[PDB]
Amino acid sequence: DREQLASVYELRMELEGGAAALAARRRNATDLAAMAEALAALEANLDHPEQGVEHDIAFHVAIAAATHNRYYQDLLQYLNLQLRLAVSTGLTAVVHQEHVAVYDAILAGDPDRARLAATRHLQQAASRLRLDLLS
Amino acid sequence: VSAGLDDREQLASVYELRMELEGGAAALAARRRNATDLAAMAEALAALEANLDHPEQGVEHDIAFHVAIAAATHNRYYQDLLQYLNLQLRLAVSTARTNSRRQEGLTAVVHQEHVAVYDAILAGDPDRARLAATRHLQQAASRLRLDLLSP
Ligand SMILES: [Zn+2]
Ligand SMILES: [Zn+2]
Repeated sequence: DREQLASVYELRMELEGGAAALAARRRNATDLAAMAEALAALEANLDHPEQGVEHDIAFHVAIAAATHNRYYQDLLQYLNLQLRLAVSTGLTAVVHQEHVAVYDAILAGDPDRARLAATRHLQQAASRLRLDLLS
Repeated sequence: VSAGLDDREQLASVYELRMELEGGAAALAARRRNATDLAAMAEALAALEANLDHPEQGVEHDIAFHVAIAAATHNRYYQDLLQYLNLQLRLAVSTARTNSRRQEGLTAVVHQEHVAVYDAILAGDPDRARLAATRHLQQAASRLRLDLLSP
């Protein structure tokens, strides 16, 4: 059950790393606005965790839309939808640091740094979930 | 052309997603492969090796090799998505294409790519396995584009 969930989390981690790499090379000015407006809303709502969830979804969705691959986006959306349904319940600040490193790498046009920023965000998040469920 | 630009763009997108999934599967397989996984990859590879002059018989073996790697991830979700994606239909057989591919020696080039993934997975080396699996998918998409532009 935690390992049925963990199996989806592993697959999402691989795909999200790839999405950031494609987004690093194919991002539009339109793609940059959606990631930036989601990031600014995420920065505004640091003291309201419940409002921030919509923005984190919007930020990852903007990276997925920046791939310009419909098949890739549909699979990422389906895995993301499955994970939200399965896990129904400095956190504001450390997650913003991880969220910002992906955005800078994508802004730079650097695919390798983007993949590692996106991968590190998923790994640190996974470590936070494992430990929360134990206590 | 056998396929027009929008069919070529959709196909390249499908290979692009397949490329990323194969790279993740090779890395997972490199770390977690057990004695039963090594036997299944070796057996499919031996069969592909034995059928270099018969491209027709090869398809079944190619699916078995990619499927054994997906099993070696030991992630049921990844394995099942890959089993489904590797049943994908391939480009139609043509007398002209079959004659040019033999002169090509396409099967030997492809065997070296299938072989580079097995060697990396056998060596318990994840970055090497991911690099070989991604290269296999990139070359296949590139070969497929040239075939769609040439009939
Ligand atoms: Zn996030
Ligand atoms: Zn193959």
